[PDB]
Amino acid sequence: SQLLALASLLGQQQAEVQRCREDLQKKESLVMETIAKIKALALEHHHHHH
Amino acid sequence: SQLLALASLLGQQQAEVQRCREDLQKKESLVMETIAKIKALALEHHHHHH
Amino acid sequence: EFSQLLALASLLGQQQAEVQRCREDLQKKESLVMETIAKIKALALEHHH
Amino acid sequence: EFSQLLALASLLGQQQAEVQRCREDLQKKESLVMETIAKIKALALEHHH
Repeated sequence: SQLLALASLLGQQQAEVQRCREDLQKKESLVMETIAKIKALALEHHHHHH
Repeated sequence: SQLLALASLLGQQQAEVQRCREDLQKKESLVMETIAKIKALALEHHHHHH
Repeated sequence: EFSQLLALASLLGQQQAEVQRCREDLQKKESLVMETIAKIKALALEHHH
Repeated sequence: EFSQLLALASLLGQQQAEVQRCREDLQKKESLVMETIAKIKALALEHHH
């Protein structure tokens, strides 16, 4: 039936969405670690002088 | 110093980003569960007849 | 009878619309972060070169 | 000397640009999912009403 083809395609397309989402969340975590590094560095330059 | 104010603002703004991201990921998981329910239902209607 | 599937498809549209709304909120909040980052970078460039 | 901070700020721009590129990819792949969902819903509406 056409339902079988669409359900198979939906499962494959949803699997591609999850693969893309997991790759995106990893790159988002990399951005967060970089931002936290900039914040800690700015706090170092502040408390070092003052 | 101005570095202290910007670092404090950055930490607060980054905290708001993480709160929004965690809320978004929960709503994304709800979409995934609904899609998986539609796929399983379409497979039921297929194998029930055929 | 596909009433349960149609009810889930109707709910999916509401859920997806909320996801896109939250994604717009995340973009605006991330832009504010990058605005503060640019202020920190401009301060760093002044006292370094 | 803010060389380490400036180097991290330069890396952040590359990382953020990749995040936005991946978000565009996710939107296109999600739209394909919703296209198949609409085909399933149209099939369901035909055999239900």
